[PDB]
Amino acid sequence: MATFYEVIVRVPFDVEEHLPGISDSFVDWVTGQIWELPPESDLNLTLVEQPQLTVADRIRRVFLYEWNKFSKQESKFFVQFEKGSEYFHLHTLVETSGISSMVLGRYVSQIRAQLVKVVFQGIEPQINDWVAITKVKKGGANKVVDSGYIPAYLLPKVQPELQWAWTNLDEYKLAALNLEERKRLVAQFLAES
Ligand SMILES: [Cl-]
Ligand SMILES: [Zn+2]
Ligand SMILES: [Zn+2]
Repeated sequence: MATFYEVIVRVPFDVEEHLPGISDSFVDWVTGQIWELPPESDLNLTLVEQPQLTVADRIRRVFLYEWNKFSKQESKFFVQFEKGSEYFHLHTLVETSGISSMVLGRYVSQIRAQLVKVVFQGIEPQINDWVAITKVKKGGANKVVDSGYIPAYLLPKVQPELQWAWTNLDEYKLAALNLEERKRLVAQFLAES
């Protein structure tokens, strides 16, 4: 099956705790963006934190576009935005094609720098390891997972942990924002294992 790298991005949004020194334009931006559920979604919008989602989507797009620069293709991805116990964060799965594991660190470092400039007005987020490549173990190699990781680990999340998801993988397009479809794929995954 298709192989992917996973980068978890903790989403900064608090001007005191995460982004000291940022201008008013940040709060104005995240406060003014209205989100609507697509017709095919069955999510409860009241459980979705829009200001954080606004930052998350921008991070996702900037990350992917920068990744495409390195992969030199429209890389396949599955990105899931979640409200964790400590941080809102993105599980960013991007296919390995065109990106060697030894150079991934430098690439992701460059992507982080781009995020700081574009999304955060040059302000460094005060969150520990806010852009982290998932490793096999501490100090180990960059973890590589296949498509199965999606239905096995990401699709099972429900609201409010699950906040939103995006993908250009046809197999998961419907599942991204549909709990019933996620339920179907999770069931299918268990049956096959
Ligand atoms: Cl967390
Ligand atoms: Zn591809
Ligand atoms: Zn998570």
